[PDB]
Amino acid sequence: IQRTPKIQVYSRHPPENGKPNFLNCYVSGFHPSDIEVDLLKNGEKMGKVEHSDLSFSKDWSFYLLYYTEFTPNEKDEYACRVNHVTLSGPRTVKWDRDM
Amino acid sequence: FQWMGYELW
Amino acid sequence: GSHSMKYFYTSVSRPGRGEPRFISVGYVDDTQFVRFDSDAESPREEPRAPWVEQEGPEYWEEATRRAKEAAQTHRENLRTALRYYNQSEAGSHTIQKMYGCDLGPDGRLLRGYHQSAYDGKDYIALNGDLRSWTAADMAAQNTQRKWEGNRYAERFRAYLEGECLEWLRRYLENGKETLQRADPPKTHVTHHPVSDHEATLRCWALGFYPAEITLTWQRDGEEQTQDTEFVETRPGGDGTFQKWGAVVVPSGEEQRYTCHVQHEGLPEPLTLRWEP
Repeated sequence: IQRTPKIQVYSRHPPENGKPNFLNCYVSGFHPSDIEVDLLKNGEKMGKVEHSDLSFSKDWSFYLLYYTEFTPNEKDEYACRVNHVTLSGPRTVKWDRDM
Repeated sequence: FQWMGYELW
Repeated sequence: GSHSMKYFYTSVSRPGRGEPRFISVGYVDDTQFVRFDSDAESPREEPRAPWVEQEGPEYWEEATRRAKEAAQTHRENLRTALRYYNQSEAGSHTIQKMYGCDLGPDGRLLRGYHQSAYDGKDYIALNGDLRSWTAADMAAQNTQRKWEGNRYAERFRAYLEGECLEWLRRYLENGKETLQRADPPKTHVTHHPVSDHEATLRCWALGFYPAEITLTWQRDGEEQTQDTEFVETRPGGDGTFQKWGAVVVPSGEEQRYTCHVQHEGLPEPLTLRWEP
């Protein structure tokens, strides 16, 4: 039994251009635990990306939170790339300030 | 705190 | 009111990579306070909360000891598992275990937890009676019989009604301002046109604790499920949580929709409407 990970890329606070903020990628409901997650700016891995300690929910599905510091603006594009055994190639989810 | 004891399957 | 302490163990075998990896995390309610990673440069129980960080060296030494003990236990259980399901040692497998206690309002054990799964599927779990066990398959029945033979439910129950609750109360005392705090969600409704005939209404609730929260949409005061999307509650990264719920609405119908949000920190339930 292996399960496809759900991905949510979002900011900690309501995004304002030129205002320091925190970029988060929440990857949940996946199995097994083996997984790779990256935070990209304009298609390139960001400098300092860290993640939370591996944990799981009631249905035994794992969840991880990768995070970094970012200052949003209209020109730059942020995204989250996830590699998992259940995924046919890496899946990339762009950050949307409306979500 | 954590639980201590032998828990073998 | 009611509080809880839970421990999550994850052991993953790594054929060729040597010993299996063991990761343990501790939670008071929705706040992580400890961690243990066998792959850490110097494996040891680490503080992840300010209110547990000032515990004496004995706490961390003993905690580390028990953590490693649990790790080895899960290794042995991994082997035993390989032997139960008749599997190869060249394959990777996973053992997960969650266990804890729920301190009630009267300072007594409300509910106990001790459940374990193998490869993402239920293996064996402690029943609500705190006396009996439930085995998912024929392989888990061996373990069930073993634990029945050595009175494990009784002993672990002794842990539940004692040490567990004691430490939970201690944590709740030391982390009064943090754990017994109920932060209300900062909410607001946003509007995002899909076309010239439809537009999405998104209800935002941010920076709230604990994670428990209710968020719905209503048309004309009637509950709405159709054309709706609710995302899983997500962590803010600073100890808080977030959640938003969107609904696709015909252009001109916006003012007939209301977002309803109930949270522990809310003095009164919230009734929100798009405020252009």
